[PDB]
Amino acid sequence: MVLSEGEWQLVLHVWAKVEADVAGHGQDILIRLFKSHPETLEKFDRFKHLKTEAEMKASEDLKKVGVTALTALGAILKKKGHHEAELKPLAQSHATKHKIPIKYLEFISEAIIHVLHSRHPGDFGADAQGAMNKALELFRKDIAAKYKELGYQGG
Ligand code: HEM
Repeated sequence: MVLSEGEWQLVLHVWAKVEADVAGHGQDILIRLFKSHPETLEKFDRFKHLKTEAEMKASEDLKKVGVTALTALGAILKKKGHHEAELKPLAQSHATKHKIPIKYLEFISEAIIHVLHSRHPGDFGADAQGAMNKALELFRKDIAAKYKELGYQGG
């Protein structure tokens, strides 16, 4: 739903490339996020002593956090918009425990697009980038609605 079937197919085609190395994609996305938007690192209490890129890549904790997150995103993308049951818990934790504003979900979406293009340019051209942006926009719109239902504006 929402995106066309062709758009979902582009999203899931590049996602299959992510699934060849979920850990490495997760590390690179977090490192890109922290470099581009340094305020985001303050949300990760156990990462503040990781001062260099190589320390971040060596951290098993960071790698596991990234795989957990990308696993949840991949499960959501595979629902092709039919994701209320998957978004509800994610909104509860990110609104009420981790305290993540919707803007930070924009920042990580930028980092996702950047890493996917860096690693898979032949499988992530303009049409696929547009499809993935629409899929992440839908994710962000729906999770922002769930934030409000819980009493959080996410601003
Ligand atoms: C695509 C967007 C995201 C997805 C799919 C995602 C998914 C997840 C999942 C599945 C977890 C583990 C369970 C939980 O506590 O909810 C998690 C934990 C966490 N997320 Fe996210 N997340 C996203 C974006 C973000 C962003 C942008 C930030 C901060 C800037 C963030 C901060 C955290 C933190 C601090 C934790 C706790 C990690 C731990 O202590 O192990 N998340 N995330």
